[PDB]
Amino acid sequence: NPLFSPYKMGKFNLSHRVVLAPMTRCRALNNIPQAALGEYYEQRATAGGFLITEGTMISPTSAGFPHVPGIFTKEQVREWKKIVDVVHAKGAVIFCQLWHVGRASHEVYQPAGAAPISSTEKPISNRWRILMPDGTHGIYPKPRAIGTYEISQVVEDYRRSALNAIEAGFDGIEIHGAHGYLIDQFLKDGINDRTDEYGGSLANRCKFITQVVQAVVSAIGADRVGVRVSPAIDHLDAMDSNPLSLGLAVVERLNKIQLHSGSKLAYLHVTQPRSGGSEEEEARLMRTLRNAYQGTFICSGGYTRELGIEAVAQGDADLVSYGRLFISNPDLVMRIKLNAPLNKYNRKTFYTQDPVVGYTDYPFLQ
Ligand SMILES: NC(=O)C1=CN([C@@H]2O[C@H](COP(=O)(O)OP(=O)(O)OC[C@H]3O[C@@H](n4cnc5c(N)ncnc54)[C@H](OP(=O)(O)O)[C@@H]3O)[C@@H](O)[C@H]2O)CCC1
Ligand SMILES: Cc1cc2nc3c(=O)[nH]c(=O)nc-3n(C[C@H](O)[C@H](O)[C@H](O)COP(=O)(O)O)c2cc1C
Repeated sequence: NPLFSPYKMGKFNLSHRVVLAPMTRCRALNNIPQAALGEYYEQRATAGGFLITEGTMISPTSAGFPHVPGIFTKEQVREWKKIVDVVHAKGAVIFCQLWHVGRASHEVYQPAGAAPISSTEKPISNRWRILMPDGTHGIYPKPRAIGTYEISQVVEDYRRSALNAIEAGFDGIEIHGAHGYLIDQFLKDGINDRTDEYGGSLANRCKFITQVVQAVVSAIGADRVGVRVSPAIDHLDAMDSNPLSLGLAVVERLNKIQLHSGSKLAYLHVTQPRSGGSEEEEARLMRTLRNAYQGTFICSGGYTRELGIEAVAQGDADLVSYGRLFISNPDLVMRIKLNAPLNKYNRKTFYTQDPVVGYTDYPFLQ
């Protein structure tokens, strides 16, 4: 089983290649990590396994989901530390995902009901609705297009949050630049139409992610920094006219940062759209991005035991991250090793607030 051969990612020697994909679950009430998160991440931690936490706020204006944890207050750091200590006690590596939703928010998630921020003033289309704290679905409001001073301050929020994550004991951080959130709202030409230096050309639309990655690398080092993108995913109207060229342009900048900083990033994390008879074309795009990047490649999206085994066997990726199957299988790593049948997941309790129901009450193997 190639999924259980050792792999060295950064300065961390991993015992296997099954990775916990970052997953918002909305159990961190009042944006403070709760003890339920400690139990939840401990259930899934293994000796030498790599975990990525749910998306974590970098500022009071970065949230777009109810009760998502933060890492911008000292109170959040101290609560985050107890969860990291329990995960490390099992011998696992854990990264905190820094997540700014940009325009994918609502006045109920913003201080003083202010408009969310983005690269443009174009709102998300009415085909998509935002989950509200009461379980209903609302309309995405018109975002506010930030200037370059505010851009450098958001970059400052990323750098400040990365240090807070290291202060809490995290092994590193992942930059969430996918799924149509803030960083993706600058990358994709379907959204970014600015006439300044952050929009227009392909290189200009890559400036924001470059400066964010440059800031966290300068603060904590490239070996503790991962980057997640999804150029081929149109989630929340995140459509680019050339997903391959966008991904390649992003990869070339990650390489350039590695050459300049003299160290390699932790990894490149890419999620594919899946979704038919287009499996060969979607696999070619992911392999093209992998072959272009000098470093570790993590593939994500609709992966199974057999699909993940083949991903490492043919060299399409070095690590494979699992999302929904890890929700319903806390011992998913052990189940993949023994080829034991997996349990189904309940979508209704993905985003609920109960600290046990649909969160930590999925049984292990008997
Ligand atoms: N912070 C983030 O980065 C976020 C990432 N997210 C991604 O944005 C999208 C929004 O997801 P969602 O929670 O609003 O529901 P979604 O995954 O899009 O699909 C809803 C329904 O379509 C079903 N569906 C049938 N095909 C499929 C198929 N290829 N794939 C994802 N579902 C499928 C799917 O079946 P499953 O429950 O997954 O078995 C479900 O019934 C997803 O791609 C998700 O990966 C979740 C929200 C947080
Ligand atoms: C409920 C839910 C929450 C998610 N939250 C995040 C998130 O916070 N950050 C992120 O980068 N991806 C998030 N994702 C996407 C997954 O990390 C990953 O891209 C995808 O689920 C992998 O596909 P799979 O579930 O079929 O393995 C989420 C997915 C789901 C279903």
